[PDB]
Amino acid sequence: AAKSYNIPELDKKLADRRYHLSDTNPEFTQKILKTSRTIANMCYQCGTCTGSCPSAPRSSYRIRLFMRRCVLGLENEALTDPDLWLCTTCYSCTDRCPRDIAPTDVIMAMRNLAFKRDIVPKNFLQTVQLIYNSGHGVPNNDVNRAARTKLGLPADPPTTHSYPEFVKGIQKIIDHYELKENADRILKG
Amino acid sequence: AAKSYNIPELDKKLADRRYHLSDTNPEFTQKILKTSRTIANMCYQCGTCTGSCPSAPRSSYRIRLFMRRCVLGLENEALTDPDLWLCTTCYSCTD
Amino acid sequence: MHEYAFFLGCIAPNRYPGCEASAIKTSEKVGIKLLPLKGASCCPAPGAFGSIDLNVWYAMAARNLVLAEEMKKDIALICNGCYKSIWEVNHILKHNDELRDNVNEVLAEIDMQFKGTIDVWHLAELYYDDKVCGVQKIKDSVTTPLSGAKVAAHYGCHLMKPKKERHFGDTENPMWFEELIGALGAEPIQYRNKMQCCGAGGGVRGYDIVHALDITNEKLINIQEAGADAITELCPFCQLQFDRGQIEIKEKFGDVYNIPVLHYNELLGLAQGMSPQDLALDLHAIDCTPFLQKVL
Amino acid sequence: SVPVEKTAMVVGGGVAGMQAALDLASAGIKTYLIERTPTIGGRMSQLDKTFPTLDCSQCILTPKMVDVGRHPNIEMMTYTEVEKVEGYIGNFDVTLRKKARGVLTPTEATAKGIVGGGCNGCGDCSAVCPVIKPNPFEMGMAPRKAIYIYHAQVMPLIYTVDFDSCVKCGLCVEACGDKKAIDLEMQDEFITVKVGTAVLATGYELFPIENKREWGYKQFDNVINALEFERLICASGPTGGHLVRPSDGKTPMKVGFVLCAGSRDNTGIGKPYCSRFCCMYSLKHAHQIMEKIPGAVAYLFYMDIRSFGKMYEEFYYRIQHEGAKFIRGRVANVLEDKETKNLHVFTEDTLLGRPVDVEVDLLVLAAAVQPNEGANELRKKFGVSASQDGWMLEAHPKLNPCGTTTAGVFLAGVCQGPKDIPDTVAQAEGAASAASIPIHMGEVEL
Amino acid sequence: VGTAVLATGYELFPIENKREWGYKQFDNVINALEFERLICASGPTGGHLVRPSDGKTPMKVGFVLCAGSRDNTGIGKPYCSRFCCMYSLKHAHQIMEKIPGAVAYLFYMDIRSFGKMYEEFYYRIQHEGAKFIRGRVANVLEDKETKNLHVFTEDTLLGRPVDVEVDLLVLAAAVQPNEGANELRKKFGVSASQDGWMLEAHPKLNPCGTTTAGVFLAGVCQGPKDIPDTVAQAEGAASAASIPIHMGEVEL
Ligand SMILES: Cc1cc2nc3c(=O)[nH]c(=O)nc-3n(C[C@H](O)[C@H](O)[C@H](O)COP(=O)(O)OP(=O)(O)OC[C@H]3O[C@@H](n4cnc5c(N)ncnc54)[C@H](O)[C@@H]3O)c2cc1C
Ligand code: SF4
Ligand code: SF4
Ligand code: SF4
Ligand code: SF4
Ligand code: SF4
Ligand code: SF4
Ligand code: SF4
Ligand code: SF4
Repeated sequence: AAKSYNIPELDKKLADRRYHLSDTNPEFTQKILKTSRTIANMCYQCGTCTGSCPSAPRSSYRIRLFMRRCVLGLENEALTDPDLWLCTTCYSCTDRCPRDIAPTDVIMAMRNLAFKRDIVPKNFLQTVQLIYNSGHGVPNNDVNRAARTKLGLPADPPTTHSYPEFVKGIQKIIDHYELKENADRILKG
Repeated sequence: AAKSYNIPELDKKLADRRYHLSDTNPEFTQKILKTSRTIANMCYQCGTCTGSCPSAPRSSYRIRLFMRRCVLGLENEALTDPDLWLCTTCYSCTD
Repeated sequence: MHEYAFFLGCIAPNRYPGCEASAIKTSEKVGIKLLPLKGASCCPAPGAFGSIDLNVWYAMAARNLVLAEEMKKDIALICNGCYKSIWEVNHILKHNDELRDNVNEVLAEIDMQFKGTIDVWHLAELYYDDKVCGVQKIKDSVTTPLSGAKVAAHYGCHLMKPKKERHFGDTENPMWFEELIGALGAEPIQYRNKMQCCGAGGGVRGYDIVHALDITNEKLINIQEAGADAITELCPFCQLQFDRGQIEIKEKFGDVYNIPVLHYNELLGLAQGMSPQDLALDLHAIDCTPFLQKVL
Repeated sequence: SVPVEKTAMVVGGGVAGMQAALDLASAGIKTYLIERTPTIGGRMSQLDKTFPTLDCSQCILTPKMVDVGRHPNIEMMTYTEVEKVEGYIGNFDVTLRKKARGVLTPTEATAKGIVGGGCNGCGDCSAVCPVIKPNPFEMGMAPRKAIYIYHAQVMPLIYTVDFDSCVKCGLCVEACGDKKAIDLEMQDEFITVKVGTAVLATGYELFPIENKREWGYKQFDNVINALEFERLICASGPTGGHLVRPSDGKTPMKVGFVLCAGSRDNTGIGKPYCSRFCCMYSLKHAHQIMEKIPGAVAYLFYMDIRSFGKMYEEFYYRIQHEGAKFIRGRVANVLEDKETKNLHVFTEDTLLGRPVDVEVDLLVLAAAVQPNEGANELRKKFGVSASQDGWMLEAHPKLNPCGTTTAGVFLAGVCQGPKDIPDTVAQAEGAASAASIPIHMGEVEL
Repeated sequence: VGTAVLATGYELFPIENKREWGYKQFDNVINALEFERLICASGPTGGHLVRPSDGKTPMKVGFVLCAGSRDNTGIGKPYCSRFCCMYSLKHAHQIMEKIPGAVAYLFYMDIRSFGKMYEEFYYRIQHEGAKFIRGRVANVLEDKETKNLHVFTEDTLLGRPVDVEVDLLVLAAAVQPNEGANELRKKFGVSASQDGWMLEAHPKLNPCGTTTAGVFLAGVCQGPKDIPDTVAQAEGAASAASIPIHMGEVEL
């Protein structure tokens, strides 16, 4: 941690672990507050949120550390953390926090910011593809068409699948947020 | 962390991270006290020791975590930690 | 005689149609009229879609709401995740002015607007409530006693949590869904940490599947130790995770679970004399035959 | 401008009220000490020991209690309530409800006309009563008869009777014959007194922790609160001072302490303030379990250990030295095993940064404190405002912590806000001095 | 006289010891009383907190809590000073209000807001933007060019070492009895306590009295206290002293 050496293995092994005041950008923290709609800066690190988490006992995911990073404005540390997509959004932390914080909403805002930096698991992009094409993240197939026919049901449910005219409208919504273009250009090989 | 699976990659990836009271053996902690000749159980985790350490800024070594492990008697976690030989014994924390 | 638009999201019509059919028919024989929405789409799934962009989530859920709005009816649901999306966005847009304005100016591109005139209910909400069909009316509508079956209830997460955003009471030892199973004549059993997430939420079931299965296997261990003959759900996400996950836990790990899991509406159908055939039990990854032989 | 009656009233016979009454009487003012309960002792009479000196609570309090009873300048009206207050600082016409005691004191028996004294305190009546009710002093954990005393060391030992539970069989009447202390048909009495100043010392109760469902206080049988633990650990409690599990009576080897239970909470269920002494009696309880039960280990799930006062930090040092484990993490939730009703406490140890699941045989919640029931009605009777936290409001937050905006009324003790015993006694003495000023001058101007 | 009341108060512990905080050798390191005088409108400047090194307004102020307190090393004090957490919060609020854009960092180790309306004050201080790093300061260096202060400690929450840059550093030093107080309390036959404060007749049920008759204690000389607690103690001592005077006799 003496200085940069330009030897990547040594730069990784001797990374500076000290928090500096240049490591904080407020802009990150008020984007988080203006997107999550929660009083995130009011956390005083009681640890109830982590003690509630079903993901914490089996991984390195710690929601309290993410709250601390949000308070200290440590972008490039929260966003580029693979344990950001282990939150199931079970809302147990939000249900138990003594400060009326919704840490899972902070997680959602962080995930939004991470998507705006091309950091995103590929399942989300595939779901975007599916919803853009058909309006359904979990679409219908021939075998269930046969099953529904055997149930006395119509082959296609009363959805955008039966009525494709609505699908175009859905597409416009995605097209308004440039979401299709980003999903396409990130799904590239 | 549901239970043992006997798939080593999955046992490493789903290791139980929860401290249990079966994870503590006192025998370790009074061997530590009877060898180090110091009042180790009296730590209340102020973090001055880690803030003093020349090894902490450039590695994962945290002397305060080792003190916590000693207090909680977490052998097999302190002993089998590669950041146990990064201490230069500069005695700044003790100072 | 109360009538509701039936939102009918993705998994129930597209993998477990028996849930759809049982919902319509069972709600019909009790005093409720579930009738289709006009081209409803995926409610923007809160995990798999709300993680990458919240504004598209708002816009799509609002479009789903305003379909029923122009339909002049309020929505009934059978999915906890669909409940999260639809009900939460409906609640938010009725109070936040500027978010509603942004949603409306996005929706203006398809000539269709949000104003917030309807309400959203889970079909379980209606099945309990007293003005709508109560628990006694369901108990009366039961033809086959369906007794002699230890049933474990899984509440899910998006229906009742958080307390500060919901209205269902205590999210830590609820008993109401237990009363719903009890009305059918099946005895509900208690198992440790019964309020635990199934692990499929937030997109985790897609992102790192082994982590999600470990959360499901913990739940399944507890449920077997209780001695359950089946698991009951109010969420097709939880349905999918428990059934297919049992298939993938048998594969990935070496844990054998043959516990059938059913949405509550298949249990209502079985209690009300519906056959396994028109409930499409064969589309479940885990065979329901032991449970059916126990109850019939 | 206006004369002042040479009399004072102290409402609440707790340590604050007792100290205020003793101070006023020693100054020479005739004082009324009004107590809701049949005995004066208060909350300090329920404690076993006291932090940080570990002295026995009853032993220090017994001399002070004996003095109030003997003192000639104090009339100690126990088992009475304030019905109405009218007037101002000059003359306060206060009408009091003497609830139906059911048993006569020797003075009252003499006044009635019978030479037989009333209730020497023999206790023969309680030996024959067939009704068994919970005891509020032990608060639901020990049995008591319809005619009873709170405990042995009650200042007025007159054996009150609960007429709402008494079946009027008349067996205690025969048990007390030739003294005629028991009159089963007596009712409330309305008395009017004129006082110059009034001191309010209503005290506190426990916050209802049936809420906060994540800690199964009324759900799981081995989850108790702080005062239940004090009564269980005292040698005069429901058992012989042997801490036992309520579920099966076995001796616990392992108990957790959940600090800040319902405290510093902004969720609207608990309290947003600190109760100022939860940490210290939690430390005291840890010391007591470690001393009494050999090999038992205390776990304190804490957040900002607060040992701020004189000899408080050294008490913390001693407790840590004796082997108490300190996990810095607010308890997330509590489960129990159905077979053995052990309690799984789930939280994070934020230091060491790891999730934690701790087995305990017993779980003790350090609940927040609240104003007593009916304290708001009395506070309105005297025209006193409340604070933002719900406690009685003082005249000035800095330079007048005892006086109120209304003249002639002064506060003392936890009724003004949570405090330790020494702080409570200091406040009581200050309030007594402030009340004595107008009486000693004998005149105030308004 | 008939009775006596001792109210000798307190002074600041000499934080010139405990060398790792450069109180005397670094110019922009001050104590809490100096900070109060510097930020008061009646102080040496017009209430404008300025750096002693060059007179320029600071933008970054650190507060070292527990400075010389809860210390068992024999240099500081082993007790808590009771009010240093609260006036540190007050100082953080004052700097964040008077100087726009200034950030307060409080290096704390057990925030102690126990009194009435104290937790709400702590909530308000955090809401207004004060940063709380849970770690006792390890040491303090200073840059030779710009006399700014490098504060080295660990954020034990977040578990990482930290080096915070501050323009001003304020030490919340411990409190001790005033000089000459021990001689006075010996002159009245009052014994000291094991912390060095004046001893009480009974630690529980007589906080104002003393073993020697007719002598009563009031204020921080009995032990560190807030102003309201000090006033309550003083009024109690006044009442206890007035009782024998009012009666006119002491019964043997
Ligand atoms: C579990 C626990 C442990 C504690 N341990 C310690 C310890 O070790 N050391 C220590 O110093 N402090 C300790 N405390 C704090 C201590 O209990 C208080 O500081 C003290 O009880 C305050 O005295 P008080 O007279 O103001 O309160 P109280 O004793 O509650 O005084 C109120 C009295 O007035 C009566 N009263 C109330 N309302 C009315 C009314 N309307 N009309 C008539 N009478 C009324 C009540 O019946 C009661 O007798 C502990 C507190 C708790 C909860
Ligand atoms: S529960 Fe709330 S206050 Fe506690 S650490 Fe989590 S977010 Fe912070
Ligand atoms: S919402 Fe996410 S962070 Fe909160 S408890 Fe559930 S999984 Fe953990
Ligand atoms: S060992 Fe380290 S963390 Fe513990 S008290 Fe000493 S300096 Fe603080
Ligand atoms: S002796 Fe030096 S290197 Fe070792 S832990 Fe202490 S400060 Fe760090
Ligand atoms: S039996 Fe009579 S004398 Fe004895 S305690 Fe009861 S009332 Fe008093
Ligand atoms: S009359 Fe009442 S108090 Fe007396 S013995 Fe009968 S029940 Fe008990
Ligand atoms: S006194 Fe201690 S336990 Fe009680 S509320 Fe304050 S910090 Fe929490
Ligand atoms: S009052 Fe606060 S800063 Fe002062 S010694 Fe006590 S804990 Fe430390």
